[PDB]
Order: sequence, then structure tokens, then C-alpha cells
Amino acid sequence: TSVKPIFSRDLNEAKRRVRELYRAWYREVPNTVHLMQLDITVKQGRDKVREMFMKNAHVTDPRVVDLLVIKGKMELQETIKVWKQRTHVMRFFHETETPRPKDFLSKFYMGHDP
Amino acid sequence: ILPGAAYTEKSATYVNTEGRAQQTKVAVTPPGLAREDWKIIRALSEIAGITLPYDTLDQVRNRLEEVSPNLVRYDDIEETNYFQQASELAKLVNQEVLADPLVPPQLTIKDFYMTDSISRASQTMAKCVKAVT
Amino acid sequence: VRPRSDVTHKQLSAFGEYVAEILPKYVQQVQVSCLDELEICIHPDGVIPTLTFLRDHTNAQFKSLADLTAVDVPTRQNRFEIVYNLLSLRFNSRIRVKTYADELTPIDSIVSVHIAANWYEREVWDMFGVFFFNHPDLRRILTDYGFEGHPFRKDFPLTGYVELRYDDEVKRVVAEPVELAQEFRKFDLNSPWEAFPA
Amino acid sequence: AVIPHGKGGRSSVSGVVATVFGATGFLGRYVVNHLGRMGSQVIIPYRCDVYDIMHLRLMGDLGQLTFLEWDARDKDSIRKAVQHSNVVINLIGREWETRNFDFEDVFVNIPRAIAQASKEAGVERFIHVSHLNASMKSSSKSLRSKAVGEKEVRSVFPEAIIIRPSDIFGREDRFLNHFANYRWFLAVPLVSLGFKTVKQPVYVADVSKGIVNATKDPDAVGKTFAFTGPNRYLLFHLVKYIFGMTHRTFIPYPLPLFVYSWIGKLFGLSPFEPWTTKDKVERIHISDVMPTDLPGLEDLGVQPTPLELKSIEVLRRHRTYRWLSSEIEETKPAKTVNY
Amino acid sequence: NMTLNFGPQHPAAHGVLRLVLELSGEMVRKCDPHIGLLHRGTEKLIEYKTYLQALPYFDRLDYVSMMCNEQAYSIAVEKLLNIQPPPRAQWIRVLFGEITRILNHIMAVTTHALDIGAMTPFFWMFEEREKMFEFYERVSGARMHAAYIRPGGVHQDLPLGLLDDIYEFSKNFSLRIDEVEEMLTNNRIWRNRTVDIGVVTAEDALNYGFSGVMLRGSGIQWDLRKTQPYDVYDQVEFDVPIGSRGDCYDRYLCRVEEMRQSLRIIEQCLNKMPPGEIKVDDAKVSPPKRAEMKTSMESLIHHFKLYTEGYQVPPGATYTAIEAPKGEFGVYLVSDGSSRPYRCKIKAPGFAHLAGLDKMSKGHMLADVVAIIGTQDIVFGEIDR
Amino acid sequence: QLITVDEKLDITTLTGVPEEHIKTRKVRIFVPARNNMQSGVNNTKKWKMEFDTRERWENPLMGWASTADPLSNMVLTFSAKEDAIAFAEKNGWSYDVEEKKVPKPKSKSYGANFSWNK
Amino acid sequence: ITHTGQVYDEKDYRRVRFVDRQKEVNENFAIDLIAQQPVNEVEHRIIACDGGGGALGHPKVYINLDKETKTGTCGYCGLQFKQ
Ligand SMILES: NC(=O)C1=CN([C@@H]2O[C@H](COP(=O)(O)OP(=O)(O)OC[C@H]3O[C@@H](n4cnc5c(N)ncnc54)[C@H](OP(=O)(O)O)[C@@H]3O)[C@@H](O)[C@H]2O)C=CC1
Ligand SMILES: [Zn+2]
Repeated sequence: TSVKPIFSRDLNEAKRRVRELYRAWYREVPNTVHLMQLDITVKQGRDKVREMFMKNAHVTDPRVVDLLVIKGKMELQETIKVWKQRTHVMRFFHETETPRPKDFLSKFYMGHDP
Repeated sequence: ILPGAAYTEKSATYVNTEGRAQQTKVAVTPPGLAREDWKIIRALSEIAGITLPYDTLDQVRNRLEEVSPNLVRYDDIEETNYFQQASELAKLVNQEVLADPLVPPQLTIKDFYMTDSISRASQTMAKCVKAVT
Repeated sequence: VRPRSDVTHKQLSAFGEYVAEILPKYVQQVQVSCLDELEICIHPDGVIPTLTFLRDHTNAQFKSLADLTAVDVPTRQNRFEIVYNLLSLRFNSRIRVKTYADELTPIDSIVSVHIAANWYEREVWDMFGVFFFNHPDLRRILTDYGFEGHPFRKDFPLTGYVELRYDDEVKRVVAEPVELAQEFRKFDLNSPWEAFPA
Repeated sequence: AVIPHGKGGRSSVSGVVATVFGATGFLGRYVVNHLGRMGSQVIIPYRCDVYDIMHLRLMGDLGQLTFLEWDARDKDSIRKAVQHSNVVINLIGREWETRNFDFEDVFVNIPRAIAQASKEAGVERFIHVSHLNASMKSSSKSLRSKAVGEKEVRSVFPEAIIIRPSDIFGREDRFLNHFANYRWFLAVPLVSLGFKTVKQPVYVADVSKGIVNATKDPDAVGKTFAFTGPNRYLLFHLVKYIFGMTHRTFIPYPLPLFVYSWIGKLFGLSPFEPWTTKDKVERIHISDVMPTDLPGLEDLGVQPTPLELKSIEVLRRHRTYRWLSSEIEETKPAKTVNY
Repeated sequence: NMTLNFGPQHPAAHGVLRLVLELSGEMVRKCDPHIGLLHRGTEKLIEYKTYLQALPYFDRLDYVSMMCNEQAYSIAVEKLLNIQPPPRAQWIRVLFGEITRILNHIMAVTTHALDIGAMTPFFWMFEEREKMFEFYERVSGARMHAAYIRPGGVHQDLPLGLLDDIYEFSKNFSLRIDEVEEMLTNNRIWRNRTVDIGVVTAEDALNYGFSGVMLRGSGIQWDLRKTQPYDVYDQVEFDVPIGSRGDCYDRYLCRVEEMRQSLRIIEQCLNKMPPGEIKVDDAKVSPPKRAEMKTSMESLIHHFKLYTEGYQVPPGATYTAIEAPKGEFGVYLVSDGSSRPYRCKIKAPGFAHLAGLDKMSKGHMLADVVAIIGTQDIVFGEIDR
Repeated sequence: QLITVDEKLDITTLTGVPEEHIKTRKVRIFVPARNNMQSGVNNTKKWKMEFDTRERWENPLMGWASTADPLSNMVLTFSAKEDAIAFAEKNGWSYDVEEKKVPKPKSKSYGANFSWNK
Repeated sequence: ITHTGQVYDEKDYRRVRFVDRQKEVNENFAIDLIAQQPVNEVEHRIIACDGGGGALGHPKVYINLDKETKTGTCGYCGLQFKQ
């Protein structure tokens, strides 16, 4: 315990920042899908932002959350500008890779080490 | 034929004679389509429909804990034993020891070199066996 | 045998006390190595103060920042060991000030003290993940735009987790989990026999 | 056989050595893609120049793809290609019967010799490909011939999986690009004004995965799967929709198929890959057969993918300076006519 | 403020640099250089390699200056071991150290001109370069990427006859530098595109850590080779070419002058190179001679252990900086007692110089940016590492 | 002022590891034993934690070993058992520590074996 | 075929490679070449074996041709020496 704070004293304040970033991405998804001529649906894209945002929903550590948005914001900038060309963005969608089943029987049938 | 693995190829547990449970670590991934012994049986149970509860090995280690203690605690011999009650039941049992002398099957060292499966399948053990013979 | 000049070992030692007295507050350890180099060690809070004194003190002008780096000792609670190597064109001498930073306990930025650090601090964030407060524009410099993970951390796999190839179906470059065709052979090299320290 | 080891991606092994004769073309580009992705050993016979076959090299790990020189009028070439393959996939087809190869050859004659040898070799399975709705009495010499062959292929390699796909759309597709390519003709000549022309389009990828899956699936033997699609369409909406995404005006103009078969003849006359052909025209205005009972893409594991979803990628090149920035969801998707 | 990526594949931009630029009119409002287009992992890879098998990485860090870089790691590993190279090896390293400086300056001055638009100087001096490479090859075996300067001296004595040829060349190279001057030093046009472009103050140059000709060009007198002598650069006599009115033209003149001064240092090295051995005699650090390892047991054991395992440097850390042709090249090599290093941050004269592009090219035209990237001798290998 | 958190530093969210290799990877903290071949004990001093071994299939073209597991060759070295356990907890990898086993003191004396008695 | 008789087989899925391109194998296999080497007779109990040429040979080893029963074979050259 006894840990110095980064940008938020408590998860509460931190959550404020997450809200802002969500908004940022939400407002940005449409633009990217147009400035990068990405073949995705804005609704789909915002879903992705949601997924990525949610993937880390479990965290309850004020300090960890603050870094997470710092990092998140940085990603936004890159995407806001065209620093991240489409190849970079679409990677988020994991479009080419073949999905792996998580069913035990499925894995048994395919991989030595699951 | 449902091929399995060998102790070089699985994170299984064994226990020697004074009950010290010990853990084999996977040195090499199992060959061919061959799979870890515990999973073949968990999978057969799923095809059968009486699925076993564990689905990961930590879970099977938790299973071993409910049926037996040594299995989960490694490198730890179990101190107390109950010899006195064992004798009482031995006293109840009545049996005849036949006059035939008791003889160890491994009378001389050629007896020793090939015993288990891996041993029997050994070209080095086979070379050793013919050297003795 | 290297041509050691004790004349130096002494003068730099004397400066090491000088600094230790001048800033009792942040200097934790000071030592002049047998390699004739001084390595003041400061509490992370003393980043701004200790540097500034060295950049702007008549008896210790350390104008240029040679380098800012972060060794990562995973065992050490404070994983990173930010090391700042500084030069004095006036006294023809050098000193290294090294602090300790953990993954989520950021260090102050010295872009104010030396603007050379604007880039190296971005380099330390990208590779090791230490964060620098008050940095003008901290953002990945060396790694790919979408890279996930800080690469020079000792806990990051050399080959990494993603590699790129062109896929016709999608007519675009596409990451895939790394699949290597000859894994890095990890030769064990340490010898079980030590060398009696001189 | 080859025990399948690995994690599943490139540089892994799946144990499918497969000759794929028509890899050079549109669908082949996709068949080799998955086969290579999976890690299968792929032998690609080729008679096109090495420069053209290069796009194939990039797909697959070092040593996965082997290219062999092969001539259709030479039985020996097919013989050595299938020597060491255990799966043979046949995609040989054309729309313009050429001077030295007529529809029979490309569809029935050649695809027979191939499977014939494959058996001699002892390949586990053969997957011939013939067009969907290739009735043995259809209008297009092509469809007639393709059916004729499927009859023969069953004799040589009994139970060689056969897949009859519906119109196939994907970047570099004919079905989707060709219509978009009628722009030169200010108006668009369509029999029955583009109506009376129900068709179901299938993305190239959909067809492929199915084909690949067919090789690694036991049920496929002696089957005639027909990869169809996720939605049918009267040719009218299709044509307009296309023009819609292309953002180019549409003037569907009625023109007798009688006279039009003649227009196809005209292009057919052209020496360099006629832009259109008597047959293609008939095939165009040939409606697609009903679902019938034949199994489908999802049966082989690949759930069909709606046309509108990926249409944007196929038709994008045909847009203009600004139209190039429009996306499908602000655009209006055309109605689905099952009829 | 029009945004534009100078582009990775730019005929002018050395190597691959994405210089996102916002250009008001033709003037460049902002310069945000992007880096890492050539990051390759050189610093992490070294941690997994032994000291001698990490020596080839240093040649690749900035390969215009192939060897001078190797000397910096050498020196660093020698310090950690407290071993110093034999006298002949030291002179060699200064001999090939300087030859390498010329090679870098011929690269920097002629490549600068090619971007400016003068193309004949490059062909004139690349022929001289070529001739120098041949020295490398006949000494190391490789035209560039030699691996000749190893941590305990050089690898093999000079071939029997090289010195004489490093003379014939040196005896003439001057005229070749002279010819270029004629065309550029005073071209009525070189001056314009170079003079008063990218002026850097003296205080600002020290502040942004420029440490190279870039400092020397602004009039700050600092040559690590005179201030902190390394090897036997102390026994030679040369004049640092300091500059005033620091600008692209002045620094250039400085680089042409060090080409001149290096010929003065090379001459001496040929005149005074001592008879002796070229590698430390401690089989502990330097590999045993092949006749010895094939006839003496202690030598085989030392050959086997050195090649298979390694030096086993004593635990410590050092920052050793030389004066690589670009500027201060330093290796901070932290080392556990193990045979493989723990960290090896390479200070690249170039990470600091690029950063200055922003503070140098302000209110400048697109062509000015091209001139300034040239006056920093940016080799993306050292910056990206 | 400092803030209070009882949450075990878990930074699994910042490390940047793919989900599969954080939840399916068991690492063992062990002090390396000594190759019986040599009698030196300088490699049995520091604790090391090593990730679980994974697939090493043969490569078809050249027969070289091929691995799909990134964390295979990585063995981090930690000076003390407590510090190594900490690394596993904050990085989220499962751990199973093995106690150091050091040779027991053995009494030896050249005179003792000269005893004809025994 | 080759030294250790590599024989991608009639059923292997790799013999596919040589189709239309030959395999790399060796004539004058070494396995038989030293066997073709005469036994170096010697007078001394022990003999050296620089490999021939000193520095251009193998680390010098001394072989004990002490038993005619066995011709010492330097582990490096495979040269049998006949006491
Ligand atoms: N998308 C479609 O239009 C549909 C296609 N199909 C079937 O799917 C298969 C693949 O379609 P698609 O790729 O578009 O067809 P393509 O026109 O692209 O040709 C497919 C392959 O067949 C080869 N080929 C064609 N003619 C000959 C010949 N005379 N001798 C040797 N090889 C030949 C081509 O190689 P090369 O060009 O180098 O000769 C090419 O690699 C076809 O056979 C077709 O019958 C079925 C339904 C719809
Ligand atoms: Zn020999």
C-alpha cells in the first residue's frame, strides 16, 4: 500500500479521464474510417473501441488506470493524425488471423499444449 | 490405440515408496498426435457425456487433493502412520506361508536391464543385455 | 594494466563529497569507481534539483547530456535504473547521476534542464515504460506505431509476439502471432567455476 | 500422411500436399492463400510465364509452394504433378474458348485426364470444380460442357468432391467488376430490363475456404456441395447497386438477348481476351438454380458473407476522385428478391 | 499549415526518414522527424550475445564509420577488463580510425552535394573511397563491416605491404580534396544554399547535446581526441578545425579541414608505427595464435573457452566516448561478471543532432530542410539502433 | 500526499503481453542445480524463474527445430525467492516456487578411512 | 544416397522438392576415403599426427601404436598407424 499518485488520487477521478477518452475515440471512429478509407462500419468501429476499452475494464488501481489512458490518448493522437496508416488500424480488428476455439475438445483435437 | 506420453513429456506427478510426491516437468512436447494421459481420459469422458470436472491440470491437481493429500504437497514425506491398528487386522487374517522359497525375479543383472516398456524398447539396454549374455 | 592517474581518482572523489554536502537531501550514494568515473546516486525526487545544480554551478558546469538510459534489474523492487551521463566541457570531466524508477512510479522530466533529453526520455518510455512527467510530447519513438509492450524490458521476448507478412486475400500487411522457423538457440554459457576476486 | 504439428499459423504443418492446377487465376489466388496459410504442401502447376506466378510465391512458408511447368496437351505433365500430392483440386476454366482449347477441353476433357491420373497416383481426394446451375441442357455451351464433365470426373475419381459455386464476386471478380465495367457503354443493356434475372453472388473467399475445408473434412467425399451465397438478387438491383457504390449513373436499357448474343459475338471476335462473349452473355442472363438440397458453405464451415459487406472493397477502384471516399452504410443497400 | 511526409523513400533524405512537415507556403512551419524506421534491436540483441559476437553489431550501428565505432566498444570492454591494447595495435586503430574519418567525411560532403544537386563531387571522391575500402579488405577481409578492431587490440597484423599503399594514396588524396573545393567551397551557388542556413548558437548547441562538428562549427572548442585522449591520439599532433559564424557552409569547411588534418595524423602513424604484437598477450582476453592452440594444451583450452563461452568481464559499468567522425560515439556498457553484457546503450551522435532539426530549420524552405539533414551527417543506423 | 491501494500490483494490463500467454503460462521459480558433470557451484547461486516449455515441431524444409512460444527462451534471474514471487504476481503469471536444496554438511577426515576396524 | 544416406522417401511429402531439380549428394564419400588410406607404419611406441603441415593441420595429438592388435587412429584424421 502507501503508493504515490500519478494523475488521479482516486479511481473516481481517474474514471473521469476514461470517460473523456471514450468520448474522444467515439467521436473519432467515424473520421478514421473515412480518412483511411477503411472497409469497416463506423458502428463496428465504435464497437471495437468499446471492446478495447472494456478489455481492461477489470482494473481498479488508480495508478494503473491513469497510465492506461495516457497510453490510450497517445494511440488516439497517432490515429487522429495519419501516423497509423490503415495496416496499423485494421490490425485492431484481427481480420486475417484465424480465430482459435477455446473449447477443450477443440483444442484437444488440434494442439499438444493448450 | 489411444497414444499417450512418457514422463519426459508431461507435467504429471509420481510418488516413490515413502510417499514423497514429486513433479515431472515437460522436457519435450509429446510426439505425433500423441497427447497427455489425463486429457485423453477427460476428452473420452466428454465424447461419452459423463464429463470429468477438471479441464486444466491445476484443476486435476485440485482433484488429487480431495482423494489424497500427498499428491498436492511435493517433496513432503508424511510423518504419522497407524501401525498398531494395522497389526490388529493382520492378527485377524489367517493365512499359510507356503514352503516354496521367496525369490526376487531379478536374480542377476541381465534380469535388471530390461523391465518396463521404455527399458524394453532400449537399443542401449539391448546391447547391455547381449554383453551380459 | 590501464594507465590510471591517481591525480584524477582524488579530484573526482573530492567533487563527490562536494556535491554530497551541497545537496545532502537527494544524494544517497556517491562513489568514484576504479575506472575513474563518478556516479552520484540520487532519490528520484532529486532529478530536477541535482541536474540543475550540475548544469548551472560555477564549480561544476555540466552543460551537455551525453545520455539517458534505463537498465532494468527485474529483481530490484524499483525495476528501472535511469542513468544520466553528463559532460563538462569547462572542467573536461564527467559524472553520472542515476536514480531508480518502478514501472508505474514516474520520474520527473529534465527537458527543462537539458533539451537533449526531449528525445531520450521518449526512447526510455518506448523501450522500458518509465513515464516522465512534464514532458512536452512523450510518445513512442523507436517502436512501430501500433506496437504493444515495452521491448527492452528483460521480461519481453526477443522475438516478440507479433511479426508481419503480406496477405493477398486482404491485400494488406497483417500481424500474426510470431512463428519462428528456427527458434533462437539459447546457449547456456555461464561456467560453474568462479574467478577468485583479485 | 503427415501428422499435423504446430500452432496453426505459417511455418507449421497440416499434412495436405495438394496439386491445384488453376492456381494462376482468380479463385486459385484464394485457394493457395488458405492452403498456404494452413501450412499445407501446395504444388502449383503453371503454364503462364514466371513473372505472372510471382504473386503466389509470397504466400506460404519457405518450401511450402513448389511450381511445376505443365502443358495440358501433354499427359506426362499432369502425371508428375500428382506424383507426391494427396489432395488434387481442379479449377481449370475459361469463358472464351480459345483457339487451341475449347470449352470441352477446359471443362470436361482436361479436368478428366487430371483426376484420372490422380487416382493412378493414389490421391486421397479430388475436388473438381464446375459451375453452379451447370445443367446438362443449359443454354451456354459452357454450362452444358461443365455438366458433361462432372459426369466424367465421377467415373475417373469416383466421389471426388465437386463444388458448383454461384456467381463469384471478389476484387478482380467478373460478376461484380464486369457490370461496373459496362460504364463505357453509356447505358446498360439488360434483357427484361435487368429483371427476370435472379442471381446469387458468392465472395471469392467464401468459396475458397469451403474448398480447402472440403479437403480436410471426411463428409465431403462423394458430395456435390454448391456454394451459393447469403442472399439472392434480381439482376436489376445488382446492376444498380454496383453502379451505386461505384457512384456512376445507371441507365438500364432493354436489348433483345437475340441481338445481344450478337454483341457478345463481337467482343468474342476480338483476339485479346474478349471483354465479353456470346456465352458470357447467356450465362449472365441465366437465372440461378434454387437451393435444392445440395449442402452449402456453412455446411463446410464457412458461413457465407453478404455481398454488400465487402462490395465496397471490390467496387472502390471504379469510383472517381471524390466518390472514392464514400462508405457502404451511408449508401443504400439494395433489396433482396428470393423469387 | 500544409502537412506532408517528407517520405521514407526520398532521394534526398538519407536512408529512410519520415519528416512530417507543416509548410506555410514553401516555408517549413514545423519539423517533427519520425524515427525508428531502422530500429532493429541492436541494444537488446547484444544482451543475448557474448562480447566478441557483439563486436560485429557495432560496425553496423553507423556503417559509413565502420571501424571508429568498433574502437568505442573495444575501449569500453578493455576498460572493464583493465587491459589495454599492445603499442602497435594502438597506432593501427588510430591509422584506421582516421582513414575511417576521411571515409565518413567523403560520404558526408559528397552526399550533401548530391541532395543539393551537385553530382560530380560524389563520383570524384567515391573512387578515392573505393581505394580506401581496399585497405579495409586487405587488412580485415571485408570492404566494410571488417570486425578488425576487437576488444583487445586488432585481429591480425597489417598485411606485408599495406603501409606503403596507405602512403601512395595519402600522398595524393589531398589534390582530390583540393579539386572538390574548387567546385564548391567557393561556388557562387554552394555558398548561397549553405551560408546562413541552420545557424546554431554556441549555448544552444551544448544544451541540445550536439557534441560534434556541430558544436565545433559554432566555435565551441571540443575534440574528445584532444581533451580526453584515447589510444595514441595523444602522441600525434593535429589541429581541431574550429569554426565561426556557424552555419551549413562553415561546418562543411570544418569537415573538409578534418579530412585535411586526418591526412596529417595518417602520415604520422605511417612514419611512427612500432614493431610489436597486435593483440594483448593475455590468452584470458585475446584468443591464442593458431600455431599455439594447435601445439600447446593451455592454448587450446583458452581458444575453446574464449570462442565458446567468453571474456567473462569483471562486474562494473563504464561510459567511454570517442570522437567518431559524426561526433561523440559512446557505449554505456553495464556488465555483470558474465561473458555476455547486461546493457549496452549506444550514444549515437545523431539522436541529438536530429532532435536539433526542429530548432535549426525554423522559417525555412523545403530545400533548406534537405541542406540541414546533410549538415548533420545523419546515418539512421546510429539514431535507430 | 500518497494514496492507499491494497490491490496487489498487477500491471498485467500495461506489460503488453497477448492474453493467451498470461493466462496459460506457468512459470517455475527454482535455483538451478549443478550439471553433475562439473563440481563448480557458481551456477547454483541465483534463483531463476522459467516459463513452461511448449511445442518444438521439426521444420519440413531444413529439419531445424521450430517453436511457436515467444516466452520459451526467456529465463529471468532474481537474487532472492521473495523478489521472484513478486515478479510473477504483478505480471500475472502463475508460479510454483521450489525451495532451494543445498548440500547437507558432510563430515570428512583423511584419518577415518585408514581405520582397518572400519 | 548421401553420406548418412538421406533418402527422402517414395512416400515422403518432401521428395516433392527434387522434381525438375537435382539433389546434392557426394561422390568420393569420405566414409570410404580413409579406409582407402594405407596404414602408416612406425618405429616408435607413440607417434604424433599434426594432420600434415603443422599449423595447417589438426591440434597435434600423440597416438599409442603400442598394440599391433590395433592400429592407432588419430581421432582427427582417421589415419590408422601400423606400429
Ligand atoms: N468466378 C467465376 O466466374 C466462377 C468460376 N467457376 C469455376 O472456378 C474455376 C476458377 O475460376 P477463375 O479462377 O475465375 O477462372 P480463371 O479464368 O481465373 O482461370 C482459372 C485457372 O484455370 C487456368 N486455365 C484456364 N484455361 C486453361 C487451359 N486451357 N489450360 C491450362 N490452364 C487453364 C488458368 O491459368 P492460366 O490463366 O495461366 O491458363 C487459371 O489459373 C473455373 O474453372 C470456373 O469453371 C465457377 C463458378 C463461377
Ligand atoms: Zn590426425
